[PDB]
Amino acid sequence: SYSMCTGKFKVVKEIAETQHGTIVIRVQYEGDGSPCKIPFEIMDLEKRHVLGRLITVNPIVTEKDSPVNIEAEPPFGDSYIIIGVEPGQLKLNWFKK
Amino acid sequence: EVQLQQSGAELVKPGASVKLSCTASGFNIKDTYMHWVKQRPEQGLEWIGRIDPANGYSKYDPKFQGKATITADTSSNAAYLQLSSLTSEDTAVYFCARDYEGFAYWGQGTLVTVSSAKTTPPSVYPLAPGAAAATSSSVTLGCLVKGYFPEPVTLTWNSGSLSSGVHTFPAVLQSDLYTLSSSVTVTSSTWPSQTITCNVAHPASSTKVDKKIEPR
Amino acid sequence: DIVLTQSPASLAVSLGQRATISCRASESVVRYGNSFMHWYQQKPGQPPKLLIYRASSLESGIPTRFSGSGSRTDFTLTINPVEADDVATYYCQQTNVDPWAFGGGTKLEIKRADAAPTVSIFPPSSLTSGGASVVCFLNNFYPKDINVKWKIDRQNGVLNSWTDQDSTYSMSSTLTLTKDEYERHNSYTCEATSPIVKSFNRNE
Repeated sequence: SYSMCTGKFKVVKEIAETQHGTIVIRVQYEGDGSPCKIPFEIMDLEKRHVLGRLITVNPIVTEKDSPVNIEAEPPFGDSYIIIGVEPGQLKLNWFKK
Repeated sequence: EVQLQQSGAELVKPGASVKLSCTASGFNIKDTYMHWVKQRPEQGLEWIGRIDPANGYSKYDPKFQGKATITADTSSNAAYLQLSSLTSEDTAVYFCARDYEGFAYWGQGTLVTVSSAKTTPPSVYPLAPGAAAATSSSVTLGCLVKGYFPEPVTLTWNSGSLSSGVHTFPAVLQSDLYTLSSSVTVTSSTWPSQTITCNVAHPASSTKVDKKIEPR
Repeated sequence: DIVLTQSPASLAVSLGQRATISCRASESVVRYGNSFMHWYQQKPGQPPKLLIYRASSLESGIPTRFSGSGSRTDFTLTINPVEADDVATYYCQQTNVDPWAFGGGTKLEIKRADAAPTVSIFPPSSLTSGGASVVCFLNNFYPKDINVKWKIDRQNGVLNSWTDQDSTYSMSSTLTLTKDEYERHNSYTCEATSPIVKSFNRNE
């Protein structure tokens, strides 16, 4: 529940484009603490540090046996995604519409 | 934990279909993508296709679109592989993997031979050493397997339990019934009293064989 | 189409220095801003093993010098402490545009101290059918090749197999005679390269 994850992160599938208006990134976690919280932290092209909305149930990684699903209300324009601590950190460039 | 288990190793007559299959250990099949990579003699792997237990959608490499057809079942945690109307050399070890970013867990390749002659079980004879006690570090012995058709034979030693610093030797084909040799250099203080064995498996004929490497 | 160019065709490394391999796609593999170039390490009789997933990240639990280096469509794998463990063909695969196919591969060969060959000679089993089982797998040597003779007491009765690089190489020669050409004699020898010999008299 508490401190965020320390391991690496890895997307296992499609980053669907739900027509309601969201990206639904599915990931699997290879790391130290297995019942952590997921370090999701979307940002803009510069890093004034935030740009995007988190739509999932406020999720956590409780397995390595189970791929953590994620939903996020991105902005209809160029933008960077992010998942995981500094080393081996997912840095998706969802900068599309 | 986690890992995939493809089924058997069959021999099929040209112009017939095979139904391979992959199975789960500790993860649901809908979890991620699952494939089928093909690999022949020395012609390294060839990605055939991916499928999605979730959607149920599968895309192949065009030049494979006519043979294969990937499938899955959630009831059973398996993804299959129908490969039909096969040809004489449509022969290979057809593997199945897991990820999207680099494949992590692959299954025990399943070799498929397209042939007209039928499967013949091997003739595994144990092979005990002569006056060869002197070994700087390890006492060595073995057991021969001769005359089988589909070349897959998984050789095991004691079901595998010790410095199974074995050496398995490649097949050979003198006429049309293959031949293979074993090798197991157990410890020196380890032979005549504790029992030894030579487990042989011929997947294409559903034949496992366990042998007596008795002291002489 | 999409095409890969793994280029060392087959190299022989030391047992302590930088193994360098490369793979050069034709079209681009930069997907989510991240290039999707992965590597594999398949050994004899086993399935491939994933080294690097995205061009540079190192796997779940794989020894440290194994790392990625690469662009939108041009890469390279590396292993500095090349050790007696890394004997395999290495692969290269794409996962961006559907032909998620792999390259050709590269067969790493690691060099070793030069081989003092073990020699195991085995007589037919305690034959009631067929003929002679005369086995002599010669175990654990470095130079890939040595050749043997089978001093009978032949040609039409010898088979020799290969043993890949890890348990050093080994060999496996055999002599399959009838049970009346086998008895019509007394002593067999396994001749190796000065001459080393493993004898045995049918009697004993």
